[PDB]
Parts: sequence; structure tokens; C-alpha cells
Amino acid sequence: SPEFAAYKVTLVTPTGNVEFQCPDDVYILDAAEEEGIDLPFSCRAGSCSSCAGKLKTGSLNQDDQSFLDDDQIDEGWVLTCAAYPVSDVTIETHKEEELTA
Ligand code: FES
Repeated sequence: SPEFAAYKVTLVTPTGNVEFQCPDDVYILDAAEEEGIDLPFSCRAGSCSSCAGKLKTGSLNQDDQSFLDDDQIDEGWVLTCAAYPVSDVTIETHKEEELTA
């Protein structure tokens, strides 16, 4: 494993695609906000639905999230405030309304 790495993050938002580099040790949401991007959030701690998105391409680490159950992780759900990229990723944002619980 490299000590450090950078990953291309593409966010498909309701109003456009936005893209940015994200370090291996920076959450999706923080890397987006570093580039002026407006995403939904609240707790910023991985324990709610505000920042939910759907993984479309690549792989994510979500050790730091606690709200999504294993079934939801297997459905492609992502808490963008608690997810690190481990590859180039594409994520559809603003998806909280699709969650059941
Ligand atoms: S804002 Fe609450 S889990 Fe991300």
C-alpha cells in the first residue's frame, strides 16, 4: 500500500457533475467543500442520513460510518461525510429521500 494517495472524485449532483481530487485520508464531503461545493450534511459524524449518496463507480471505505446497515452498504449507499475513496469514484449526491430508515 502507498503511504499516501490521491483519487479523482466525480459527484453527479441534481444540478451538475463536479469533480475534484481527494486524498486517501480526506472524507468525500470535506474534499468537496474545499472546492466550494454545496452538499447536504448535518452531524458530519457518520450517524445520520443527511449526506447520503449512491456509489456508481469505484470503491469506498466507510469504517467511520455507523448509520447505514450492512444491507444498505450492499445497496450502494454512502455517507459522504464519513467515506474515504480507495479508488477513483463516482457518487450521485442528494439521495437522502430514497432511504427507508
Ligand atoms: S451528515 Fe450525518 S452521517 Fe453525514
